[PDB]
Amino acid sequence: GSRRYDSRTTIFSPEGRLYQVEYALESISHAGTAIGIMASDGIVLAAERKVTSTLLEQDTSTEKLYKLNDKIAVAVAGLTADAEILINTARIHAQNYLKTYNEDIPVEILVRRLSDIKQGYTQHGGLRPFGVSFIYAGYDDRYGYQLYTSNPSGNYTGWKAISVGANTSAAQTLLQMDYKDDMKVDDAIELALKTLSKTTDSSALTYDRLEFATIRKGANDGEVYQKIFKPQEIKDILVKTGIT
Amino acid sequence: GYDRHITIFSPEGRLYQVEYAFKATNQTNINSLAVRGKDCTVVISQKKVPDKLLDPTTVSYIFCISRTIGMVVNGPIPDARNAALRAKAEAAEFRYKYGYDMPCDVLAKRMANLSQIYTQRAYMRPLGVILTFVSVDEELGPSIYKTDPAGYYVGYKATATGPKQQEITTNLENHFKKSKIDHINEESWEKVVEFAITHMIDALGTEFSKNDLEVGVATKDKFFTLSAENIEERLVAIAEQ
Amino acid sequence: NNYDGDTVTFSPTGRLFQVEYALEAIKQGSVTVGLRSNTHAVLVALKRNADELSSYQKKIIKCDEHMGLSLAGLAPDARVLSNYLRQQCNYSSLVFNRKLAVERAGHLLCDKAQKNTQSYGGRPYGVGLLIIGYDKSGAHLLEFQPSGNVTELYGTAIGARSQGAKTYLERTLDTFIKIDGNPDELIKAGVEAISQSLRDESLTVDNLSIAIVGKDTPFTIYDGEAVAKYI
Amino acid sequence: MDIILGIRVQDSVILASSKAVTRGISVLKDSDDKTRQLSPHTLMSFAGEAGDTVQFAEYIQANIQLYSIREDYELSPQAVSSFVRQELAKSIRSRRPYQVNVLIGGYDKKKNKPELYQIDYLGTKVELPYGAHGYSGFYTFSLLDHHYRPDMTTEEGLDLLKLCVQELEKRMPMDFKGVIVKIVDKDGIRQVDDF
Amino acid sequence: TGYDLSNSVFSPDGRNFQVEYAVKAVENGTTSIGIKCNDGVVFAVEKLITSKLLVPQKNVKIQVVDRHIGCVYSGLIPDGRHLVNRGREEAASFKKLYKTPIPIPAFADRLGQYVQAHTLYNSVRPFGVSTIFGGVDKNGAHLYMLEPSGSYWGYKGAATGKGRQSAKAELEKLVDHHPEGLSAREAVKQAAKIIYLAHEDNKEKDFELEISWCSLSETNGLHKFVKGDLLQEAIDFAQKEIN
Amino acid sequence: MTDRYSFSLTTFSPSGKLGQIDYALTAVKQGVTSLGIKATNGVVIATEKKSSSPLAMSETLSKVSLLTPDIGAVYSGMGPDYRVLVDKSRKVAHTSYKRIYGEYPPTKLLVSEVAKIMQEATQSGGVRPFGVSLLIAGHDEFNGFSLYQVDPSGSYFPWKATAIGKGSVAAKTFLEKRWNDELELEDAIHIALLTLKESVEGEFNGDTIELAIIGDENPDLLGYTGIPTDKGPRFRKLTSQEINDRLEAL
Amino acid sequence: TTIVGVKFNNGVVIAADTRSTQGPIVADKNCAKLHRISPKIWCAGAGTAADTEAVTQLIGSNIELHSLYTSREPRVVSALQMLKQHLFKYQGHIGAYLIVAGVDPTGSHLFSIHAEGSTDVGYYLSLGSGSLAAMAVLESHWKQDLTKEEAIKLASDAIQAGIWNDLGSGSNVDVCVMEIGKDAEYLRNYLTPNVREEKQKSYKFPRGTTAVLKESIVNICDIQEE
Amino acid sequence: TSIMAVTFKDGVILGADSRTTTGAYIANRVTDKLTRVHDKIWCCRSGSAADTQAIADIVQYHLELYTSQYGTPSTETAASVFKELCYENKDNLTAGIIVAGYDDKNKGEVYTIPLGGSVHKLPYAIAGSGSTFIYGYCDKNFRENMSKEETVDFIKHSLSQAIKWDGSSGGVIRMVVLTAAGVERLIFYPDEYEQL
Amino acid sequence: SDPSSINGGIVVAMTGKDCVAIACDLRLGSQSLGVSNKFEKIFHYGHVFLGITGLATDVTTLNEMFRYKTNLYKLKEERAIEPETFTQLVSSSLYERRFGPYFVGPVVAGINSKSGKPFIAGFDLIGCIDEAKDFIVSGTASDQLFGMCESLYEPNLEPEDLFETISQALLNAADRDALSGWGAVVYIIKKDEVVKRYLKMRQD
Ligand SMILES: [Cl-]
Ligand SMILES: [Mg+2]
Ligand SMILES: [Mg+2]
Ligand SMILES: [Mg+2]
Ligand SMILES: [Mg+2]
Repeated sequence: GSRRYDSRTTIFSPEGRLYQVEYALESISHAGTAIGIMASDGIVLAAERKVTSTLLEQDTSTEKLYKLNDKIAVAVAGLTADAEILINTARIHAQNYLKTYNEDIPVEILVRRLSDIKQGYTQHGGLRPFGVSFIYAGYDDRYGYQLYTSNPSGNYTGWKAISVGANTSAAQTLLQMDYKDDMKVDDAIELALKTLSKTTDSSALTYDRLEFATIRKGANDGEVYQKIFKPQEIKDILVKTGIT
Repeated sequence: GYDRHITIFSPEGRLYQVEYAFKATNQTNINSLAVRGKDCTVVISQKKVPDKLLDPTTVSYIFCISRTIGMVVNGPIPDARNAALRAKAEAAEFRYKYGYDMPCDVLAKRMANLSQIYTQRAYMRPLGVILTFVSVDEELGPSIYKTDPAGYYVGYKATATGPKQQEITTNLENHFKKSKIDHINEESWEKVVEFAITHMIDALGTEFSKNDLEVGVATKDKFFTLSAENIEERLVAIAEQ
Repeated sequence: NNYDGDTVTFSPTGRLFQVEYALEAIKQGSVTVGLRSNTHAVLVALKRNADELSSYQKKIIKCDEHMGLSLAGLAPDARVLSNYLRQQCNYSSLVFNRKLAVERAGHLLCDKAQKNTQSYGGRPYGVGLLIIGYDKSGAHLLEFQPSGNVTELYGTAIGARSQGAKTYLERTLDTFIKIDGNPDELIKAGVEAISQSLRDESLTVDNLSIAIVGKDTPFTIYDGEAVAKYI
Repeated sequence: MDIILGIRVQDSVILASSKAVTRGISVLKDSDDKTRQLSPHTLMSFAGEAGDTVQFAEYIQANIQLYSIREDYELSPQAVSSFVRQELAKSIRSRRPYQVNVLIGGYDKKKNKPELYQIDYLGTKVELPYGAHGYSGFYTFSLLDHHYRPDMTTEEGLDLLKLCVQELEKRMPMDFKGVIVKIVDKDGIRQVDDF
Repeated sequence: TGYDLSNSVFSPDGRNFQVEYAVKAVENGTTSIGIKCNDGVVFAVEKLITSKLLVPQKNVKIQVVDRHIGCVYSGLIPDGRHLVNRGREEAASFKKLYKTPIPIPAFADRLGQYVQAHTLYNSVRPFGVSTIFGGVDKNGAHLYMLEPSGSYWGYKGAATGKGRQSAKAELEKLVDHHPEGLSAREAVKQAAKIIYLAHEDNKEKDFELEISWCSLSETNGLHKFVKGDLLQEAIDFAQKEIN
Repeated sequence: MTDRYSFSLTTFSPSGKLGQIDYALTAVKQGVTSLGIKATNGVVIATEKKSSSPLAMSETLSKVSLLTPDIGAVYSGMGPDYRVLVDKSRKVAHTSYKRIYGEYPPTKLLVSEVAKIMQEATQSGGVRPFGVSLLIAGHDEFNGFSLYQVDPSGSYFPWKATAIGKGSVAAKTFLEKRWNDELELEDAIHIALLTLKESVEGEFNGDTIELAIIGDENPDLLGYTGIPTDKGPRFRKLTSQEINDRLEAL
Repeated sequence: TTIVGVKFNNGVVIAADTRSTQGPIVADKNCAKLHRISPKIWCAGAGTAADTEAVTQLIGSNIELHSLYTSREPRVVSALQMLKQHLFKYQGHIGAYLIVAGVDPTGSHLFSIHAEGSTDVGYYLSLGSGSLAAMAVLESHWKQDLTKEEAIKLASDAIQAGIWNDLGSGSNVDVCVMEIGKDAEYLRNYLTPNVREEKQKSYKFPRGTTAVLKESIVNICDIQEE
Repeated sequence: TSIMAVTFKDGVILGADSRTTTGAYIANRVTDKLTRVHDKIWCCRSGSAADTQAIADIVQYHLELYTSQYGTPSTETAASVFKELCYENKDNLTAGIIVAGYDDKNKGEVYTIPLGGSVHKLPYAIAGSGSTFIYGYCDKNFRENMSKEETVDFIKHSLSQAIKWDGSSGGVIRMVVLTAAGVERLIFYPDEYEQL
Repeated sequence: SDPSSINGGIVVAMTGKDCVAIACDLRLGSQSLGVSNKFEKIFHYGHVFLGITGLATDVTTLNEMFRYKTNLYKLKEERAIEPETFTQLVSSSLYERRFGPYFVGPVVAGINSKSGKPFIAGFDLIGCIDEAKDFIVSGTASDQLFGMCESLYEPNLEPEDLFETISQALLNAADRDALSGWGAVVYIIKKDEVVKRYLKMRQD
């Protein structure tokens, strides 16, 4: 019958690895690099769009940076379509929590929920896993500014600075070198752009190949603002930091 | 090489099970033809009864789907009857839900959508049949719409199906290149049937007796099949000029 | 070979190998005999032990006051099928106040076994059954195969070395069919029949299992010292 | 059950609940505690239909304790009260609704403020300086409207509560066998054993 | 290759090999026939006597559906029983909704669609039987034969099993020598002869003949088994023709 | 019976490739060329009506389809897969939007719904991916005119102008030289016809070309008068004659 | 509520009053009771106002999808069949009483529909609390072979009878004309015979009349930058 | 309602009034209660108009699907389909239907299906609120094998009386004739039948 | 027993020249017993304002439900929902509970950010839309509000004049209803400024 055609997506190898998870991670390593850096006064999210065209409408385009709510955003590395499925689920979970407790969802609770959904696809159901790695940038009043990552296995970890996608080994070494604990957002903006500029597979880093976002308490008094940078604003910050 | 057993893509972006279903279509070794008149739509098909123990009256590949719609099938009879039963059920349900007779082109689309599903869902196999639906539609007039195992369908001025479809197709093409009109300019359906049989004789190069053919005719508000004696009268008129 | 992975696959010669493998489990099982006259029907079964400390596996199961069977093959499968027969005998008595005909019981067993030979995921039953009974048309003996094939017979045998007993019954056909109104002589004929299938071992007091049903005799099973009279 | 009262003062929330349990004709018990600790700084008192009251209270308690363990964090009184309201708002359109009214007294350790929430079985929530359920408010609110100040001490709150209970014992037809009084503040929950 | 390992898979020819393998099981079975007469139908089947211990006349093979339809089949006997059980359900629901007993052509399609459905999926196996069936309805007598593929047509005469070629030839002679038609009683006699003649393909073991019929004049359009004197008369007629 | 294929038929290979999606894209590459161009005051989508037989009436086969009054779609790849996607897209525009908000969805969100359907055929049990790439053009009040491409994976991207299918690589280069941000709709139609001529072998006229625009509101195509706020559909399919008129000024 | 439908030479006209009520209170004085199922199929509803509007939009939505699926302009008989089967299923609990009219490739049609699923055919129909007042006018002045101008006149006269004589009806007359081979013309407030007279007095208050405790600016803007 | 069906020499004729009622208000004075479920199988409806329209629509669907598979259904078969719906849904329906049809083998046949969902084959049948007043008249005046003209007169006179006494009945008398020759509709106005 | 008058309360909305106003009382009660004088019945999602009267548990539930839905709307649409669109969402949401409804009387008020056009709308408990040019009323003193609005209202009132008109409409209506009062709030809404004013009124 049908058993003949079953790939068995949720089995261990003789070495105790999950075949499909490992292969999904291999897919993600070819996606555009996304970087997250956490500072004392905010968080930076920087990401590289994959080899674009002059005829792509950039100002209405979004493939890397997504808003989950007013306090939490994600950077995507992998299959965009897979990511949007999970992103919509995460947006709903955040609203479910807000309706139930009348408080904005703590960052870790949202991250754990999405990660558990990824885990399920590796243990039961016989379906392929989601080929997506996330960087979560968020703020809540318990832990303040937070950075997390999750991958197709459903495992998640916290970070001061982190990269996903292509050239993570090179990117992580550069971040480990220049990152300091007392760093500020404006310094972190410069570090993120400098790291992408050195790790990119493109010839030069220009405004049309980037997506950029900051989460600042640089919002008038005790509150948090998300800023998804416009094409002209990415062009200006590239001149300011002296990359173009 | 399990991409050849179920309906998933091959490295060339092909669906082999669909392609092999097209081949099953010619297993009966029967050719069919359909044309449009001013007021009617005619469909003819070869009839072959190879066993003397068979009851020849039960051997048929033309189906009365509804009062207005007829369907001829190219392919094995089990799959043909499967499609026939479903088409009959769909036409009846349509009339119940929407209060008017299901149009020929709409039924064709519906059966084509069902066929498309078999090409995408793995547990279901394609049906090895090509379905030619005929009617005189109340809005569009004389109509021929044909469906295949890929889920493709389109309207026709005229059409042909079977092992020798190309010969019949080119013969019909040449006639419409002369006349420069989209139909047979004839008042009666009897003469449109005579046109259909004549041009099949020309294209295949074979003569027909009354038991070698099977004819279906669609007029305003009814589709019907001809008896052997009705076909005989048609054959006599062809021979007498 | 390439066509024995499941029950849903015919071989190029039109064989169903999973069903044939299930048939093989019966041949490994211990011998059991069935025979009947016009008044009575008898089951004789050679029980098999694991070793000298162990008990002898029971072979005969009662289905109703007028019906029962003996098994050869997978014992748990016999339990499933005999349970189904108990239910069907019971449905007939409760709903219709009617004792289930032995022939109809065979038809029901055939249809239950068939469904397991045409669907994916399942497997055939791995047991053969000899059903005896007395109903409104007299004594009956049936043979069930897990292929679905059920056959009505005067006498038969299934299991290992069953061919010896089957030939003896084929010779004695004219004699034992006439043993009317004499239960002891009909059992004697069955014990003599099953003896044609023994090698190295003989019929002892905890080895032999006998069952009988008839005109004025409810289905009863004899074990232990109750069969010493026939040894 | 019967009378449940609440008052929020400067630095604490005080909940008072009756001790009687009556099975129609007889008073089966005169020492019943109509409250459950949901978290170290959050207390819930309850009254309504027999059985449903304790079943609901313990169900809520189990859920908040589960949250506390999972996150290693105590939910704010506001968050707990919202969770409770949703459960009752869900319940009111069920096959058989929970017939339970609650008061939630909590001390918010983040804002350093006491908070009192009143929720009825429909899921009607209000934050109040003082509250009650059933007929309790009909007797006590005129006294609370007069004497209440937002800057009252815990001792002044207990005294105003005594005046309320005295009025209840005078004008109510039912003998509710006194009240158990509990205080919720920055240090947690404690019971006043002489009242 | 591998196209023949799974049901419902088209081969590069456009063939379903699993269905073709089911036909092999049919060809391995005993011979069964059907004859359409003037006002009805006759069915007959060869029953191999495997042993003396088989009770004569007891293991009945031909099956009735409703009260006016007879069914006989060659191949896997259990598969045939399963198909008849479905047929009995189909006939029951038809009569329940529409009152009239199911017409034979209507009944034919019900079996046809059900058998065809077992060629659509790999989770099921095709039927290992060819079924000859028919009876009398409001439009007269009808005889059908249904294959593992779901294919069926109407017949003047029909045969299947190991001795089908021999039987078919005998049936073809009857069609040619009787264009006006055959009587019901003649058809019973002829059916006995054809089974006896077809038994040459199974000559090792002796056999038992089993005949049934539905006739407007002889059985009032109901299905009945041929028994006693009429059966013996047919056996005598058959034995006389082989000698 | 029962669908016993509850497992994924699209899985990751050791190299991280999703084979079935790649093969679906290959099927799209074999498909007939279709394109889209965005102007300041409109959007144009176009393709070739590759007729399978001259006896076939190619007007009965619609490659350019109306999804909503202000949104249209064209494809390259497997026609039947496109047809069922158009049915599903038309329905989801109502069920998940119009029956909730009382208005038609904006282009980007309808695209998002179609993308979701295509993503699920890439992960769900017992199914293959859709063998088509879609180009969806539309207008809405707050986003203005827009053009989107949707692939078998479910991924979608916004374009100023683009092409998919057979001769897409050459067509995209042709569009890069001609496109600017000051184009009027008539200029974009002219460029569309010039671009499409390169990938067409045989006849090139109004009967072999299918072309539609998202432009001004057409009150003449509304079917009723009396409601000032209802001004008619922005989607309009050009006639055979209208195409031929612009082929003389070519 | 008063709603009517009248057949004429080359089409059909429907009309309705513009009063919606909650018990004895007028909720809206200029209500729109003429609903569009499709461009040339319109219906008017009486009974539970949410039901008539919901059932119209559901069937209208499904009719639009059907029209796109079949590549044909929608038919009135389709709208009728879909409405009646939906309403029968809900056994009258969906309180929608409708007059359905329109033109399609088959011709011009006029039907009405009771909440429990029953339909009828006619040349002139009326529904609602003012249906008896309207039907009295229709039975007095209807003839075969009415012109467009005569049918509009008859329809609005029938609504006026409801307006003036039925307390459940009032205010203005809305009309929709559906002629064969033409666009359907929706004539909102075709008649306006109930304008309120000028009041005797202005009730504009001096500024500062109302006592105020607290004033504050409400932040409707999103969280700001910098 | 006043409805009836009568078999005669050449086939069967159905008759009905045209009055539909919600209380004392005549919601429709020109109703068509003679309903076609197949070419030569029609029915007369009485009871809830919603219920009888729903049932008749479903039967028409069932017989249309029957015809596509098995050819023209008998009148007995049509009656059985009506019965199945009326019997199995007896708790939720208020419907009294008379089924009339013409075969060539069976000629004219009449089946009546009252409230319970039972079936009764009869030479003629009467139903509806107005039928109570003409049991006496119809029993005295019905003969088997009447001519077409005699049967039209019998129905015209019978329904005339039913309309005269039953307030729920009225308007025009509609009739449908079912014979080998085809299907003929007849209508008779008040000025005609009131003077009988 | 009647769910729509257990808790009490009122809402009123009006249009003016380039502005809208929406106002409500502050009472929550358990029939005769006054429970809270701070129960506000007007909520806002972006620049769209929603007032809700009726059963208080449903008022709270629906506010939470529309906050939920408008938040997801904004994330997907990348813009704030407009009054016309939100009105349809309220109608849809109420009708889905046709045979088990929320016992409420919602009122929408706001200015379309693109056209600048003032907008108001009202609903019954099951979703029917009332889109009046002048004013909308809701609650246990809706009769009283209809009487005040019908005489006091005139078109094209300036923001500061409209404040006086709507305030006097609410106050005098509430004083003739036992289950309304205990405070009041008035929102004056212009295209890019909204002022909120608490009114001084009798506390019985
Ligand atoms: Cl479809
Ligand atoms: Mg498939
Ligand atoms: Mg009267
Ligand atoms: Mg008051
Ligand atoms: Mg008071």
